Amino acid sequence: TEDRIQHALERCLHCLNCWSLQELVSRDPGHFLILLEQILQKTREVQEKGTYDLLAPLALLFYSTVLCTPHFPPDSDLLLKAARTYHRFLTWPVPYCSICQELLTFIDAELKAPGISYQRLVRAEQGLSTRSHRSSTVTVLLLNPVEVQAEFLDVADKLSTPGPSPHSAYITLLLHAFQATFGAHCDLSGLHRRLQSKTLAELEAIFTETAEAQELASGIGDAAEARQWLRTKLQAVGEKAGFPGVLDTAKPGKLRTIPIPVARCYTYSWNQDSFDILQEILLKASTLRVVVFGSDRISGKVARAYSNLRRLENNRPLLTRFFKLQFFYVPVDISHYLGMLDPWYERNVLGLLPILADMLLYYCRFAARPVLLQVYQTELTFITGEKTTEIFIHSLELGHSAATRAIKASGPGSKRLEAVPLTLQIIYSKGAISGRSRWSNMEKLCTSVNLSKATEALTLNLTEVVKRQFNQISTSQIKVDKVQIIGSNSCPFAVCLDQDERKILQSVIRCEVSPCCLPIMTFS
Amino acid sequence: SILLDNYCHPIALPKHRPTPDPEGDRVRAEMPNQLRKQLEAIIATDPLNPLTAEDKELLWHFRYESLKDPKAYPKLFSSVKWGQQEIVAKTYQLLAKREVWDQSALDVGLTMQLLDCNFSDENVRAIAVQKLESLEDDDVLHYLLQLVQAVKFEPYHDSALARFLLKRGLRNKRIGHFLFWFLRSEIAQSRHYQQRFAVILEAYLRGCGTAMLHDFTQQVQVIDMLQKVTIDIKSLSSQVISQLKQKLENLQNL
Amino acid sequence: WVMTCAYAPSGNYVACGGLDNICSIYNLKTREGNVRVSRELAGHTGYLSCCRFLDDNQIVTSSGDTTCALWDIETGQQTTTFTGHTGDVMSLSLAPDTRLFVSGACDASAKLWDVREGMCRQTFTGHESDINAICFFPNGNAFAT
Amino acid sequence: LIPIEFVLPTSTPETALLHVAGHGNVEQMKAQVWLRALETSVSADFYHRLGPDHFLLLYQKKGQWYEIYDKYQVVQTLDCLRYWKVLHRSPGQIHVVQRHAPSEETLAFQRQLNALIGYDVTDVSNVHDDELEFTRRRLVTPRMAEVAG
Amino acid sequence: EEWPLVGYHEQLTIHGKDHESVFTVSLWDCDRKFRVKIRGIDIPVLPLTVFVEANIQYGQQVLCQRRTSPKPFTEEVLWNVWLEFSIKIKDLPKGALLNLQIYCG
Repeated sequence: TEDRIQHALERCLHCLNCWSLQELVSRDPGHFLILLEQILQKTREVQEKGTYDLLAPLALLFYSTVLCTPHFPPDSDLLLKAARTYHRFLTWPVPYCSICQELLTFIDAELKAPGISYQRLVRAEQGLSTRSHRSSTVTVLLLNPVEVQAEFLDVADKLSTPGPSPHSAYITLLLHAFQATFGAHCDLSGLHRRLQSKTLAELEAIFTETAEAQELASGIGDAAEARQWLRTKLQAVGEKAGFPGVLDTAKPGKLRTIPIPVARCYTYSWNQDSFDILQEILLKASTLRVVVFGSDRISGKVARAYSNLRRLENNRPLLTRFFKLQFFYVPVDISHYLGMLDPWYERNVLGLLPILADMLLYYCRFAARPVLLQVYQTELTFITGEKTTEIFIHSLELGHSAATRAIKASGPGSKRLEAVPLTLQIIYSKGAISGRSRWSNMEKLCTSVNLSKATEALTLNLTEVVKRQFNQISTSQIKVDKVQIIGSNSCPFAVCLDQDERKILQSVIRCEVSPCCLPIMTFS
Repeated sequence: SILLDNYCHPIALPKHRPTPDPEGDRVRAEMPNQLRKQLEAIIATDPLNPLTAEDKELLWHFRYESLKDPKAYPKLFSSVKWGQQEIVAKTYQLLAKREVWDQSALDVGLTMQLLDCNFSDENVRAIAVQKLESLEDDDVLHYLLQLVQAVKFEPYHDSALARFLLKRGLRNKRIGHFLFWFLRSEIAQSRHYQQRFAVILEAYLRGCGTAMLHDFTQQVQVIDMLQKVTIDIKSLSSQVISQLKQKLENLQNL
Repeated sequence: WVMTCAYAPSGNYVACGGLDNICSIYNLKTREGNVRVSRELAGHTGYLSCCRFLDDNQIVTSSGDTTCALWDIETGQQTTTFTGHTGDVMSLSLAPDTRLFVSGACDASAKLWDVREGMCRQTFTGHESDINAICFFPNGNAFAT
Repeated sequence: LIPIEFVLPTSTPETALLHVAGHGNVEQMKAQVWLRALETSVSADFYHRLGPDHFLLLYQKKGQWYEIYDKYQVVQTLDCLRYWKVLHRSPGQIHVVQRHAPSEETLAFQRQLNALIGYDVTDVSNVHDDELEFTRRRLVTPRMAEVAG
Repeated sequence: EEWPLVGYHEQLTIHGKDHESVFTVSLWDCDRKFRVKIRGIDIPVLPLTVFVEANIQYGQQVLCQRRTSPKPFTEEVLWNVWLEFSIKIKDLPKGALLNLQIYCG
């Protein structure tokens, strides 16, 4: 077991291996302490050797493991040793010190209160709330049938099914709560049977009296005292409850891996690109997890709905008055861009009840690193004088390409329905790394203008017509961040944002460009 | 452009604590007259002596033998290795007992080697300036050109040599005058350090009396006018001489 | 700044030292046949001035701290310390009988030591300057300085 | 928690008695005094209008005035505290004074000096830190002692 | 004149403290190695082969040396590269100079 875990770990940080290892450890509770010790040793191999690369995966592995470890020996030094191991990273750059300070807070919680993290996480996931401490982390899935894949659809259907029950959830949580503290002096079967006979209301009164001490003991300086005074608290509770003798038994009651009861997953079909679906769903202290499948074209639509929702809710906070938004991207051009960048993303979640749905109920609970692309604020003007600043996030277009898009996206019209050049003024700032921007101004006879991705930079495909008749085309890409397009009222142009035809715009006389809660996430 | 990686907390280097260092305390008998004879032949070399790592070693171990031989100091600290952290702690405990330097002979042909390019420490230059504090006004005047030329190497802007020149210029007047003119020449020339010299000079000019300020003002005006006339003149016979006469007469009028 | 060396009588080990204040013991017959450092005999407060192997596991060393010391190579610890000198100890010499050794110092005097116990048995004078070298007469009843 | 009674910039003059968070450094005390002035003060509108840079922290040492220029200085480096403890001045007092703008005399004097030197001393267009200006604020006391002597 | 007049290693170390009562980190606790990020250069106009060399210096001394590789001689060049130094962040002396030398060939 020991060497297999160590070698599987060597494989873990070098695509489903993370899973193979979570399963292997989940078999017999012993494996958990072995893996934890091995991780710790390796993290000191880094505390002393270098290669910053390997701090994030190892911190994640420690967090994931200790998060579910059924029970730690009262005499075990594993948590204090871990604290001493991660208390030497403060002399590293940011964010390593941030990661490590957060993890040390988690270790503080562990010592001061066992099983506090798992109980909090699940009670958020299951929507069960104490009269005082309310928590809800509801994962809702957005899926377009024809874009998503069969297997994935099966996963969504299974997750929509309310697998766990409130009464079963309460039973499981009381089980883990008693087994993290008492451990081998508690006979699972025993309690579990002195439990199923009870009722939901009392199972609540109890799980509440339990979670409350799981907090009050966590928030005390004497983690060891707090600990024994929490074993004592739970004991004094379980005595009244009515299962005495089940706990504190001189027999070596065995330990087992209590699973993680899946969170409340709802599925809603996405025959839409706007996020008004989300408000409509809402019409039906907490957080909301939104998971979506990443198609290629969908990219543009997705990012444009991201921008639209952000600005709309900035105008009036409605979806951010009771829930905090968490949006997850799942691959099925941004996919390629992120695929080669983050090796952890390309190892765990790029490739992807069934294995897929465990690694998706896993990815979604840990990843908390928002990596965002530079939204580009652009204010347009029309002949009528309308001015608004709506964003594009992947590329922009202008000229005859957007008109062609509309020409074919008209359906009924596209069945009943040359690039005349555009004498436009271009004022672009060639950005400087040092901050010394360089202005250059022209007026050119160009047909189509296509902003494309390279603070960030924007490459811009220019289509110059030196002569009309099969217009001449000299395509040149030039890096620019702030670009101003001026077009006479008598030269309106077909502007498209994000390559989506739903936002092909005309009548524009002026287009200003300049690089600029709900995050989209990246694994590492 | 460059980035130095950040830190959620700031990195505050302390200053070395001098503590009882007894290697000197209880090595008090005299050393083999062979080792002394091979060491004191090295020490009595040129001040441009290349110290081979052999020499730096032999001297760095004998670090309480050459602490009572001032004629060796710019050969002792030329050996100390600054690349480490224990070396510097030991060398800042070495300078904690200096009763055979302060009360030594005030040889100011030596102290002008503890304030040279090769030395950038914050206490080597401090002991050098402590030696110089006891000079007298005329002595200060004789070398003042190099003392000015020896604030370039002060690694920071604020230092002890600069405060020395400041304190000297506010109790004499010939020193004040020559200091003023030398600092002004460098500020007008040494673009590299001109900001530093300007800081020094302005910190000086707020202390002297009003009359000295006025005398400086008038000298500056005269030099300026003469510079104008000179630059005009070297723009190109007896007509030039007459134009010289006219310009000089006008300046008298101006 | 190595100053002394001493081939072991066994031929397996060689020792040296100097300004480092340590008697570094080297192994010629190493597991891999390389020249690996068996021990760093530290504890002296002055340069290592001289040393002689008693055996593969024992070695006497003199230093600039005005004392001698017997070492056990295994423990790397000064078995005995020979105090009494008032000057830097330049040299020593083991008698054919390993129980006695003499040492020369800058005090212009030599001292006979008891290896077994660690005491000064006799003190000889007559030199007007530092004693630079000393060794036992072949028989072991006399010595020259 | 260190109790310091602050001389308020505005009023009989009003004084605020606090419990300074002396564990940290001057920044904590600045935040605490700002919030206390915001809440307690009857004239809290006055300070609400004014931002954070419109007041300075000066303390009377042996009669004269000293500036707390660096908030990064730790509580121990604040010699006022040790001075008070030796004098047993509990609570201490730090004068929260209101800033002011330069007068014309000073500007003319500075232009005169800059003409003498040949190069501005208040130029901040080629510096990537405040080494120069702190050199200038530090050279004052040595010059004052030199002149007095 | 109206201008009013303006620690050791035992008190300023992480060891012996809880992370939530930490505000400073002595330069000597940092056992790591010094490293710098040379994003690139950008000149308004160039007034061949080119390449950088960075050094640490302490009074005409060169404690450590580093460099990079030849590059095109444009008006602006980028690497975003890292250069790591041999000297630990605890071995730095108060007064080190980070010299930055654009050579050409």
